Amino acid sequence: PLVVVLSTICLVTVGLNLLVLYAVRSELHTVGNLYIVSLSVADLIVGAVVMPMNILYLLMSKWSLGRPLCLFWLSMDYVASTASIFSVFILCIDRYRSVQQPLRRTKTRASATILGAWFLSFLWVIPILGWNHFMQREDKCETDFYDVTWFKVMTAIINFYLPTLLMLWFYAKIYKAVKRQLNRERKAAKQLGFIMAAFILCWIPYFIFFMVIAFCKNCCNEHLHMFTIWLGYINSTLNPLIYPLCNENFKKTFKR
Repeated sequence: PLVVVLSTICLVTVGLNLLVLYAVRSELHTVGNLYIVSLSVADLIVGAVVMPMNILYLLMSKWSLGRPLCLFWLSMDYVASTASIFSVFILCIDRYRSVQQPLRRTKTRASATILGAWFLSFLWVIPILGWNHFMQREDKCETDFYDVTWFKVMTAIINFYLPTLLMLWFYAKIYKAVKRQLNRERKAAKQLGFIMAAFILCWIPYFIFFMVIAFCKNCCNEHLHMFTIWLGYINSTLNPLIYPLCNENFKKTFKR
């Protein structure tokens, strides 16, 4: 019942993101829409590499995937999540730059910034790779730290709440700059705000959920845990679904 729904979700996500990539390569193709490629590839990663592993983990309780396989799937999960987060962050920082800095280039620095974001995302693999090797179960497919709670909550902090406040600060700065300067820019701000809202609304449930469950006595809510997992994955799917409806140009692009 659920497995077919999640498989349909995966196929829709991969297909729509592949069509987005095909549209990007076919034509756009400028300073505008410069980092939505990063969101598209992040969604490709999360869908393609996590969703099959997630449905395998979910169809029954505790199928073991293999120790290196579980490590690598967890690594892709976390690095793709943080890469998408900071990809939105650097997209917003570049929009702020494009709107304010030329008062006081973009193409050549965009590649450097995206590779830097990818590198800072992929340095997250090292904590997972080494926990007892240098920094002193098999049926389970967590292979992470549960006993230490403050490290987990600190990781949650640095991966969600600091980017959230950076998003809010940048949104306020953009709004104030637009107000003091004065329809196309209004539409761009509206689509960015809708992406931010979908992001926050449909990724906050699991984040706060395991923030509370990082330590509790009523932590036995695994069904709602997996519900929030597939909810967040749906949000990752629908970010490139909220995106196309706002822009008419790329709308006509994928109409082809």
